[PDB]
Amino acid sequence: LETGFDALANDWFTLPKP
Amino acid sequence: KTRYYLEQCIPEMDDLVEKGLFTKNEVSLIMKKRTDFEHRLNSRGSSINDYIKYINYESNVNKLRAKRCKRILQVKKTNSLSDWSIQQRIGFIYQRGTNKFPQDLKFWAMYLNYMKARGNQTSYKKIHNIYNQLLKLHPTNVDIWISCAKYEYEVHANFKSCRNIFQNGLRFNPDVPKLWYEYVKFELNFITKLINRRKVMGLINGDIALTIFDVCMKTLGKHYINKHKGYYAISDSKMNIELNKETLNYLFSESLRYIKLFDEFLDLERDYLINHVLQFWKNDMYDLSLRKDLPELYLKTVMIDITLNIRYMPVEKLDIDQLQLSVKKYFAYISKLDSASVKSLKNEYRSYLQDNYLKKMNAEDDPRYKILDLIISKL
Amino acid sequence: IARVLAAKAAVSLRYDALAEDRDDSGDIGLESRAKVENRLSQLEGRDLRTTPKVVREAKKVEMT
Amino acid sequence: SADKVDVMIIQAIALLDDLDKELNTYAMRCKEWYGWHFPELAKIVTDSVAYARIILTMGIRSKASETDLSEILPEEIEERVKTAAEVSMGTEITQTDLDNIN
Amino acid sequence: PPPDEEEQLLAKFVFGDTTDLQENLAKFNADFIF
Amino acid sequence: PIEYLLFEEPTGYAVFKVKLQQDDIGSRLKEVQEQINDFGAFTKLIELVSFAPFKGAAEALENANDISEGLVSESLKAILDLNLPKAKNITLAISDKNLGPSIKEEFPYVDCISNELAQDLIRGVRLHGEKLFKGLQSGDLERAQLGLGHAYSRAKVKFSVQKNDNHIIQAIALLDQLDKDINTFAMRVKEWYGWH
Amino acid sequence: DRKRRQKLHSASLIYNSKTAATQDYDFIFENASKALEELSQIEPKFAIFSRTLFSESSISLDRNVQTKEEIKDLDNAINAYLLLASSKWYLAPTLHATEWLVRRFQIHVKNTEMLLLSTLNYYQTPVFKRILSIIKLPPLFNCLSNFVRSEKPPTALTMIKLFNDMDFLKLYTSYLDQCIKHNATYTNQLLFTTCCFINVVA
Repeated sequence: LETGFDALANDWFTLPKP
Repeated sequence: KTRYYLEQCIPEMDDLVEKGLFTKNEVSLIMKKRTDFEHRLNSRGSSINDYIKYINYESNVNKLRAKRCKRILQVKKTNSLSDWSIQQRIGFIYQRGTNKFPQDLKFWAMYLNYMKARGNQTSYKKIHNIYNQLLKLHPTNVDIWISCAKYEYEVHANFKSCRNIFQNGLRFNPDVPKLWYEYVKFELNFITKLINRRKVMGLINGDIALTIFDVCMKTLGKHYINKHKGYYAISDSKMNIELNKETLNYLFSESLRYIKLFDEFLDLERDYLINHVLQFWKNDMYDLSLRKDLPELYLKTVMIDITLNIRYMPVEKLDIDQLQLSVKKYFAYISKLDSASVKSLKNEYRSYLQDNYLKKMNAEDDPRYKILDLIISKL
Repeated sequence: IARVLAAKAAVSLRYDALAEDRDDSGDIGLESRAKVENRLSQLEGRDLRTTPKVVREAKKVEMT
Repeated sequence: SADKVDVMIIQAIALLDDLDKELNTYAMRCKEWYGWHFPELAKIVTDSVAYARIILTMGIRSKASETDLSEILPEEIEERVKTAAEVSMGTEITQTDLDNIN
Repeated sequence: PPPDEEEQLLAKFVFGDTTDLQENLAKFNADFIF
Repeated sequence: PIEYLLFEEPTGYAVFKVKLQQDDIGSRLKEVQEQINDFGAFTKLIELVSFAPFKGAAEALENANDISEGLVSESLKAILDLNLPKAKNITLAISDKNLGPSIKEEFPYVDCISNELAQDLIRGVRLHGEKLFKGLQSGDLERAQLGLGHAYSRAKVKFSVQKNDNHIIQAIALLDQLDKDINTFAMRVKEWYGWH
Repeated sequence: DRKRRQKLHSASLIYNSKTAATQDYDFIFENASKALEELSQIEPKFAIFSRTLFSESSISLDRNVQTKEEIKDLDNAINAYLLLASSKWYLAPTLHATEWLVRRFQIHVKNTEMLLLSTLNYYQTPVFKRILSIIKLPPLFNCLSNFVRSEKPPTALTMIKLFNDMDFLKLYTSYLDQCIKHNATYTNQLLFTTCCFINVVA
């Protein structure tokens, strides 16, 4: 059985201004 | 509440000064560094690296205390609070760190490795609690499920518990082929040890895995269909056929892995186990016939069947009758295969015989060599 | 730079447009480019804000 | 001399602008037409050419699991489209529909 | 008896000693680096 | 008497543990209600113990139908089995009363509660959402709802692509565009080759 | 106090003020140790600062709590480092390696003149602009006060004005003397040094 867990240890709403 | 942690260390410090291991000036230095770490952990922006640093610092203090015990006290263990104080404290930091940052698998791994090292101090029951809590937070990480499965089958050799781990893990993650692979690997390991123990018993005086294989094949197929389809079904018939083909190739590669797995276990009847896998693929699946729709996969199935009887026969024990059976199988499949497939199945079979038997036999001393060369020529 | 670049563009453009025996090299444009870059360099090297100078306070000295 | 006629320049620059406009309209049609199948792509990948290439590499959201978009997209973008593919709101399309969109 | 070298290394980290550092600063000869 | 809380997300099932039981007689008092709104106070009441994300889009739709009908999915049975201790009877807070009988049948040792105290806790979980997961990967709840909403809705309606006529609209808009551009570019080819 | 700590720790040559305030000495030391090793490969002499200026015990060394004799030895080691780093400021690791000295030893506050003199010829490089922001200009370098926290880098003209001052020339003369004795001079230094000296005559 192999586990890496152990190895893991070590704006849209603005109008144009005239 | 940083101060409340500070009084908890006072009884330890008084013990250190009382035993004479550490001077008041030195003990003051220890308290100053602990004070900084306690502030760091309780402040905003605290990270797991702060917990690791404090754990590392406490470990060094434990080492220094131990050597000063033999150096000054000249005793292996002084019966006082100082002996188990650091070890108890380090576990407390781990508990706080894991609770604060359940995401970090790195800190969980250090927590388990640290305690498994001190098996005497930390009972295996507490280890189960950590594995229990970790599994709840991350049920979908198969690596954790195998870790407690592996730990309880090696350290404790409790096969009953380890089976429950795999049963529970597969329940949460039935779509991960890796977890099924390891569970079968565990299953065959138990049988091999059990048979070896039976062999030892006589000296001093498996199908179950295939069922796990079969259900693995079905469930992985379902989830692979659930993926690649999303919320909705696929209307077009041609795509649905392509999805069926994807599962077959996906499952066929997965089954091929189990075929490779069987080879490792010498004690078990690998030919019997492999023949069941061949029988599984002979059945029509998802309305697609391997012979018609996926001849390339069918050819590999035919090759394994042809070489099944002679796969594990050593060169020394090669039986001519068994070889004849292999060739008789090979000719039978040719009559039912297309010309292109026959040439492909042909070239593979010649290389198999040449590499495994002809190249490892002495041409001058073995009479079987001429028969093999003649068969290879005639094939 | 737009005023300078436009002036040098006309010089280069007129060389291109009205040439009986122009070489396809761009030598006039290249030399014109160097002039505009030199104009840019000195113009950019300018500092509009006045530089402050080293203050030298003649601090009162009383004997000890 | 055939190499010193300006009228090619005036036509080429006019043609270049025309190609930019037309290519833009075809790109919008592809985004809307293919957006029916998978509407989330346009927000992820804005470039029209990169958008079209994703269709060519993978025609259906199902293919997103195995198809690799490394040469078209960076790593972080290519995984975003894969996640979007399965959780998309779009509907399936036929090969006949797929062929013309390709 | 005097402590072992490994024990001194542990003590240096545990007590945060900097005397060994300060000695290196004093011995620092610029000509050697150049 | 509530110790565990079951909250269903589009991404998966989340189970919480109630650290402090808020006052029941004083539930309607303003200050206790304000605690639900405030994130800092809310963490003191509950803590996340387990989260089981759905494997994919298909599983989410299947459990949405089951949760809609008050049924216990295989995923819900697993997550409760791993979380709820065997134990007199463990108390589980569930939003839907119709789901209680189904949970009881699967687990005789759990008694489900859906009173106003439970609803307040369920309401608080919905308010803070991803903030309560302590960073654990829950994707994004807004986008997950969007995809699941279309899936849930279209399943009941039985919508099919065959009804789709948007292909016709796109084809017509593309066809006349092709005719204009075929004509447009062809004229340029005459102009360009007209010189020669 | 906290406010004084915020200003001192906020100063950084690699990171902005907000991120800098969050960082810790151990994190900064880790990057500096890796940077020095890269510098050590480029030039062996950088390794000598590992035993002294980039040691682990240097993390616990605050400059405030020593006597005068330890400070002068402390200044000497830093002054030597700035000389070797002078020619490698183009390399990225030098910036990371110098971050530890700025953060641990506050060289921008104490050894401000030495730092500026070493990096004079990098006036147009972005690193010099960042130095100006985090450094209080000595009386001689008042000409650069305009460009402190400014978009435009110092211009070549303003460099001449700093060199035009007689007192600055004496200061630069001494610094240039130290390089000649240590054979630490390099072409880019000579190019900038000659140009300023030639322009000052003009």
